[PDB]
This record gives sequence, C-alpha cells and structure tokens, in this order.
Amino acid sequence: LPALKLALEYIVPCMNKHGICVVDDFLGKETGQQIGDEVRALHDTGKFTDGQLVSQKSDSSKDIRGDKITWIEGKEPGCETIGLLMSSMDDLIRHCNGKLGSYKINGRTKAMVACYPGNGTGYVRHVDNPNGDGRCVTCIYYLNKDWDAKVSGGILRIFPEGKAQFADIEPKFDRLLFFWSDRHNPHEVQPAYATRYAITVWYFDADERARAKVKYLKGVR
Ligand SMILES: O=C(O)CNC(=O)c1nc(Cl)c2ccccc2c1O
Ligand SMILES: [Mn+2]
Repeated sequence: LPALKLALEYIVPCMNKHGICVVDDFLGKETGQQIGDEVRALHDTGKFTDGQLVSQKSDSSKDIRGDKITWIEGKEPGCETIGLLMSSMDDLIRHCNGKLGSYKINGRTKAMVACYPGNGTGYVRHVDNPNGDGRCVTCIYYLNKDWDAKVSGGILRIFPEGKAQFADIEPKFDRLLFFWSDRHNPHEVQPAYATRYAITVWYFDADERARAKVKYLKGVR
C-alpha cells in the first residue's frame, strides 16, 4: 500500500481523532523478518545495554535488570534494514506534513531499539515528553512473531487523557504504532515473560524544539 495513501486515508484522520494509530503488516513478512534478524544479531553480539536497573539487592549478583537498549542510526553494517524501516517511517510522516494537529515536524531521533528480556520486567507508567522537549509523535515498530500476550504478557497499555478506559496494544510482528508523545498519552509496558523487541523513533515539532533550546541550554564569544 502506497505510503501516501496510508497517510491520507488512515494516519492523519486517526491521529487527529484518537492520537493513537495502529498499522498492521507495515513492511511485510520478508522485510520484517530481516529486521528481526538484524535486531537479534545486535543482541547476540553484545550491542545492547545490560538493562534498566529495576531492583538493587544486597548481593549485586541478584540485581534485577529490565529493558535493554541500543541506539541505531540506520547506516551501520548489519543495520541497513533497520535503516530501511526508519526511512519508511520518515516517508509516512513526510506525507502527513501539516496535517498532524498544527505541528510541523522537522526532524527526529535516532532509533531506540529496546529488548525486554522476558524476566517479568516491564516499564512503569510514564509520559514520553512531559516537559516540552520537542518530541510530538512516538513511532514504534514491533518485531515479535506469533506474540500471544495471554501467555507472554508485554502489552503496551495506553491511557488517553481524560478517558475512563485504556487501550491495550499487543507488540505484534510487523505492527507500526503512532501516538502523541506528550501528556495526551501516559502509557506502560506490562511485564514481559518472553523476549520482546521494539524499535522507536520520536519526531520533533519545529516550534517546540526551537524553544526547548532556550529552556534547556550553545555558547559563543
Ligand atoms: O515498547 C513499547 O510498547 C512501549 N515502550 C515504551 O513506552 C518505552 N518508553 C520509553 Cl520512554 C523508554 C525509554 C527507555 C527505554 C525503553 C523505553 C520504552 O520501552
Ligand atoms: Mn514510552
């Protein structure tokens, strides 16, 4: 499906109505599996961190660590299909220009690849950008073949602002997710009991990012 059609007929109206949008079968099986192979190779070759320190025990060998990350630019050897994913995300956002709220996206982060190792850790409730740092859209791509949350957990639970309900999103293979990064969307990752991979990119709003430079100072003489 052409990126522009997906953007105009789905992403734009969904984001303006719900602020949370799911695209299944984004890249297709072949490409999705190649991305999975690249992420697994990063893991198997030691490129991820050891994981977020969750619980400190008196014996440090018993410390519990959770999500593991690595930052990816997309041109690294062994990462070019991740790069292709990022370019595909960028093309979608570009086709949405000037239609996602009143935001004007002019840049993004590198990709944050995350691995929940399957040891019952998740991620606490949080907002991605609560303090005006420039990030307006979160884009996540999931890689987990035959993920079944009733068995393996790892649901992303989002709590759209001022709603008596939440939205549970399974981290399914070849699924792409968009949501507003600010306080519209507090969210959490429920405990994961199998290896769970995702790739996140954040897109910046031009105005917010420009004035974030002021708030968070950059020196000339
Ligand atoms: O993986 C998901 O479905 C949702 N994950 C997150 O919301 C998430 N958010 C943040 Cl800000 C971080 C931040 C650092 C490491 C992992 C994160 C993460 O998985
Ligand atoms: Mn988050």
